[PDB]
Amino acid sequence: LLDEGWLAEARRVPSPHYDCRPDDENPSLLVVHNISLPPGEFGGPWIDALFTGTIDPNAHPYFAGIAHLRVSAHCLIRRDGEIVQYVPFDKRAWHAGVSSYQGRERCNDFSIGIELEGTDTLAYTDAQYQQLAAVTNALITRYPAIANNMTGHCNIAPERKTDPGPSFDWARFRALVTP
Repeated sequence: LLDEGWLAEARRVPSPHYDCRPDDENPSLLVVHNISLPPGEFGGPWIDALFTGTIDPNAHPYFAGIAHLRVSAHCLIRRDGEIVQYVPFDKRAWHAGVSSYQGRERCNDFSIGIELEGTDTLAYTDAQYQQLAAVTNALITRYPAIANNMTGHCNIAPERKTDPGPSFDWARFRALVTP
């Protein structure tokens, strides 16, 4: 629960993949993503590896093509609910790419990116909903603007991204937020 940009309860995997939010800006937007490495598979160390710039391109055919990436998110929430944090919330994680929200581009600058392990068409787990909510509630306490600004990657990069997809139950998530 927020200690110097770090979720107190999260497993910390500090990533070299971050820089500054221009103008010391407080984030105001929560972007929900999904991810699975390799695609459709859960449980590997590969998301940690990708988001820290250490992935083995030879470990899977799919990895060769993404080894060139320099990306990250603030948090990943695994299928069992485990929260792993890579980037302090005050800092700029590299998760949104080319994007626009309410006419403002470069969404990394002012957003917090949280990844749900999963896919567009498979239900996310009960733990995942409870934990995303706990994190979101923590964030809103620090950054009340986030209550008003919660979106999918597919919403700020339409026709580039589809996550977190139809499988993400906004109703369920909202019911758990700001209680």
